[PDB]
Amino acid sequence: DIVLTQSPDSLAVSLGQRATISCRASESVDNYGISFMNWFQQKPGQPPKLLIYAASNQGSGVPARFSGSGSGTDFSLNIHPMEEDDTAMYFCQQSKEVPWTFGGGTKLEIKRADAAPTVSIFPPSSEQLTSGGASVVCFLNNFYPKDINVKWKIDGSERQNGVLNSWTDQDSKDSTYSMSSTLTLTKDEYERHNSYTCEATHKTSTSPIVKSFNRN
Amino acid sequence: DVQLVESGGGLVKPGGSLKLSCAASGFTFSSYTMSWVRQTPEKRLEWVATISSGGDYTYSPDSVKGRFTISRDNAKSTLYLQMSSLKSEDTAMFYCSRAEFITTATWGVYAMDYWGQGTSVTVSSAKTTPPSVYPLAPNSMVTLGCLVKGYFPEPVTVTWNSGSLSSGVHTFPAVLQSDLYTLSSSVTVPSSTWPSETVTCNVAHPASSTKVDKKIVPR
Ligand SMILES: [Mg+2]
Repeated sequence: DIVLTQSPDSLAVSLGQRATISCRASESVDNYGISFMNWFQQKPGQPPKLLIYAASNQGSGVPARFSGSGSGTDFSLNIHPMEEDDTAMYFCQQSKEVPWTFGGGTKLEIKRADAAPTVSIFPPSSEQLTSGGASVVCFLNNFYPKDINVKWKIDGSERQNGVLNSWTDQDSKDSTYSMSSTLTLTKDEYERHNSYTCEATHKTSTSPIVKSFNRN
Repeated sequence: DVQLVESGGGLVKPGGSLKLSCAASGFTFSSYTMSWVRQTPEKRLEWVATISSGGDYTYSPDSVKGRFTISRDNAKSTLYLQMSSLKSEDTAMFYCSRAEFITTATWGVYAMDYWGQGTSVTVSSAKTTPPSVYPLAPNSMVTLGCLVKGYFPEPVTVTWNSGSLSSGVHTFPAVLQSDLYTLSSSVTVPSSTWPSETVTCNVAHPASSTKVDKKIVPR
């Protein structure tokens, strides 16, 4: 198989700056001038769109800010200047040999100024406690960049088992991220401890943001 | 315009069978090579199968050979993918696409230029289960939320005040644990509007015929 390796896996580019995506093939995908390298753009909830065909030819309705280049085993996709609706997944693809293959994909996002999270904590609802369960929820909303660290503490001791995290996609309006952290316990273990704490460490500060509540 | 409309996806048990269809319109279907391409839950694209215009020649990778069969009914302008011996890893969004000859500088190439909206295929042994909906109650703004726990399969839909609250809403992607999904949704409203006025989380889970309205009350 002709294996396509894209670089990087994800990329954050400021509006007006250059986005460059690389694709390397384990074998040549060109035959006598003709290039069998294609690029596809895909946005969430939408099918892939043919963006570049034959290495350097513009797809239908593709603006001049997109350009493809390369030959043989090394190809590149350039977007400049970056605009807000260019955020998408980008894939290289070859049709020279069966099986047809795709690159692993590159997630292009918008780079904006760093922003600290807005953190909220919520105790288990009375309805869930009646069912026998106990979930504690922590929202970390509207921060940038995406990676963030959440530490749960029960009576001051860190709790890692039973924690599930989920990041939203980048917001199409302010380019921030949000994340939920959910700690699920049994009702018995929940009622055996007093203080519950979600601690958020984000590169905006070395001091963590701490939200807490007593089960009281 | 060229149009491709997929159908036939759904929830299937492992080892089961499922046939996808793709209805073409707006072009001479019998003149074109057609293909199926899938997108995994990890959002990666993978080629599935390709068939010549007359149906005489089919192509597929080793991962689907012997299990998936591509075919076409040119009289009905329809492309098919018959799947059998389905596995959990086959779960993906399946797209039909047309291969068209597009001119280049010196000659031309065949590229997949038109795609359908896709049809979702989920292979799982998990039982269909309605969600439990729990309220999440706590300056100028206040953040409320909704915990949607223990449902299968995807998707659920969450709105706030029947859609009257659209901005300041974060609905987080569901996470699978023990063959059950869980998600949360947060909403930020002016403190002057809650709890003086009602805020309600509306959850719909069509697979279990579920519509739930959970009012957020203090404490
Ligand atoms: Mg980013």
